[PDB]
Amino acid sequence: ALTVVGDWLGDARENDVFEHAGARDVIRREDFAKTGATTMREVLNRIPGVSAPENNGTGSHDLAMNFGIRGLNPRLASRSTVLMDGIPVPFAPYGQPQLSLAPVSLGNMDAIDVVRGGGAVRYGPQSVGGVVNFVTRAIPQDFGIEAGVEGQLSPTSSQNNPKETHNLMVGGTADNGFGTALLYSGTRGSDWREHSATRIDDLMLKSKYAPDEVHTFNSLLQYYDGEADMPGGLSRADYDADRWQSTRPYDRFWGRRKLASLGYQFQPDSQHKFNIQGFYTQTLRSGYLEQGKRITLSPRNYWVRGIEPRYSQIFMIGPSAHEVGVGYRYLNESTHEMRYYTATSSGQLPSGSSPYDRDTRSGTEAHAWYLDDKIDIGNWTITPGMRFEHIESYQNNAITGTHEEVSYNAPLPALNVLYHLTDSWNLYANTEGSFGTVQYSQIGKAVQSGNVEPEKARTWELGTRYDDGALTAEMGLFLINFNNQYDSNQTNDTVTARGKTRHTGLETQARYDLGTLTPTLDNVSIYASYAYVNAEIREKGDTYGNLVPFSPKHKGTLGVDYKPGNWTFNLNSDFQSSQFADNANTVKESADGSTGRIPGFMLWGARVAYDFGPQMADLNLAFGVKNIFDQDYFIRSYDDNNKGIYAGQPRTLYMQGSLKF
Repeated sequence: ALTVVGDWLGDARENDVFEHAGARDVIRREDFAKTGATTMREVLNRIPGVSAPENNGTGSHDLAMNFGIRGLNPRLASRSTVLMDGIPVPFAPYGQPQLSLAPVSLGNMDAIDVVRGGGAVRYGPQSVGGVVNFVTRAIPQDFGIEAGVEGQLSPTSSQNNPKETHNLMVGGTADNGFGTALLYSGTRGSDWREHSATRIDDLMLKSKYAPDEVHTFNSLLQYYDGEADMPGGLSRADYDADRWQSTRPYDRFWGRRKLASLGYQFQPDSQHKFNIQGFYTQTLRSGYLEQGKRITLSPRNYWVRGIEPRYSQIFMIGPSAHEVGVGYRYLNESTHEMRYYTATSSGQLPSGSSPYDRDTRSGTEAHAWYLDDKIDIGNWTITPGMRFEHIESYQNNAITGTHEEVSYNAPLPALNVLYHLTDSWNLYANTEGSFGTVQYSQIGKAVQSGNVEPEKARTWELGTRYDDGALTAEMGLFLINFNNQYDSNQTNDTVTARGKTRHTGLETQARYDLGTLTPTLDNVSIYASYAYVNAEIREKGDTYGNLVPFSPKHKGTLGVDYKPGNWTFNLNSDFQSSQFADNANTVKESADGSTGRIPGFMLWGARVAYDFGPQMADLNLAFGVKNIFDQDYFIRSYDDNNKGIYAGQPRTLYMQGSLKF
C-alpha cells in the first residue's frame, strides 16, 4: 500500500540492505563478540572489500581509524564518507578528512553499515570509497540496562599491561513518548606493543521524542576524550632483537570531541516524509611527535556546523511507483593548526611557551544538493540520481602571510538498477559519480598549477544477493577509475602531477546452516567472506603499471559457529596476500624497515561462550584466543616520522562478560 521508505541508510534495516542496488554489507552488534572484537577495525576487516590495518604511522593508536575500501589508501580512512547516524565523523569532512582522531566506539553501536556502492548521490564528500555509517545503540522501548567488558593479554609479548574495553547502556522511553539513552564506552590499557598505554572515554546521550505518530524529534550528545602513547615502527635490527619494544618514546596523541545533533521528522501519512537535521562538532586533537632532531607539539582545533533538510514522497504513475527524494546540505568547517618544537638534544618537551613554525587556519563552505527517484515497475526498481556540490575552501597562513582560495563544483550523475529474480534472490547493476575534495594541504598546489577541480571517480557495479533462509550469499564485481587526485602516485610529487588509479575486483561472502544436511550438524553454521582486489596505478610516470600500496590482492575470512543449547563455539580464520609499502613497489626491505614487500598471512582464532539465561540477568561469559598458532607477521608505515616495522598481533587471550537487565 505505497509506503515511503525515505532514508535507506538509517539503522541499517535488514530489508533495506537486501533491496540495496549495489555492494553493501552490515555487521550487527549481536555478532561483534564472536571474534573478540572491541574495535571498529576488527569488525570492518570482516567485511569483503575492506582492509583495516593494525595501528601504525600517524594513526599508531586506538584514537585514530585506519581503513580503505577496494584498495583506496587506508591511512586514516580518508577515502570513504565516514558517518555516525548519518552525522559526519571527520573533524574536517572536506578539508582534512584524515581520521587522526576518530571519535566513535564499537561499544556504542548497534551496527556497522558499509555501503561500497550506491551511496554517492546522498552522501559525501570523499565518496569514492562508498560510505561507512556507524549506527548507535537504539533507545530501548522500555527501561533497559546492558553492560559488557573484555580483557586482553599477549603472553608472548614483553608488554604485561592488559587491554580492557567496557561499555554501558542505560535507557528507555516513558509513556509520554520521550526516551533517552546513556551510551558509554571506554578503553584502558596497552596492546602487544610497548609504549601503547591508552585511555578512551566515549559518552553519549541519545534522545527521542514522539508525542504522537506524526511528529518525532531526535537528539544526540557526545563527549569523546582520549589519549594514547604511540608505539611506532622498528628498524629491521631493533625488530629482530625485540619486536615488542618502542624506539619512539616521545610519540603521544590525545584529543577530544564535543558533539550536538538535533533532528525533526514530519510524517503526515505513509506517503510523505520530511526530515531536517542539524549538527555541530568541536574537536581538539594534538600530540607529541619526534621529528628529526626535534620534538614537536601539534594542537589542532576544528569547528563543524551543518544543516540538512530532506524530503521524500511516493506516488503512483500508471503501473509504476515513484519515490522521489530531494535533499540539501549546508556544511561549514573551520580549523586552526599550530606546531611548537624544541631540540631533542635538550631535555624538555615542547609547550605553549616553546617557539612554533606553523600557524595556519583553514575553512570550507559547502552546498550540497541531491535528487533521486526510486521507480518500482514490475519486478524492477530503477533509481536515477544526481548530486551536486559547490565547495569553497581557503587556507590562511599567519607565518607567511599568504591567503589561498579554491572554488569548484562536483556534478555526480548516477543510475542503479535492481531486478527481483525471486522472492529471495536479487540482481543489481549501477554506476555513480564520486569525488575527493581539494584538501587544505593541497590548495597551494591547486592554485599554483592553475587547476582547481575535484578528484573525480566513476564507479560501476554488477552483483547479486541471495537468501533462502538456510543459505545467504552474495557476489559482485566493481570497477573504479579515480582521476585528478592531488596526491600523486609517482615517487616524486610535483605541482602539476595528478594521481590516477583503477580498482577492479570481486567481492563475495556466504553463510550456510549445515544442519540442513544432517542432524549431526545441527546448530552448526559455516561461513566465508572474500574479495579479489586489484588496485593499480594508471598515472603516466615512474610508477605507471605498478600496484597501489597497502592493498592485498586477496583478503577474507572463513569460520564455523556451533551453538548447542546455551553454548557457542567459534572458529575463524583471517587471511590476506602480500602488499607493497610504496608507489615504487620496492621488494627489498630497507634497513629502517619503512619499505619492502609486506608478506601475507593466515591466522586462526577460537572462542567458547555460554549464555546463562533469564533470571541471573542474561549473563554472558566467554574466553577466546586470537592468532592461536601465534603466526608471525607485520605491517609497515612508509611515510610518517615513526615509520618502520610493526609487529602483527601475536597469540592473544581474552575474556568477555556481559549482563542485560
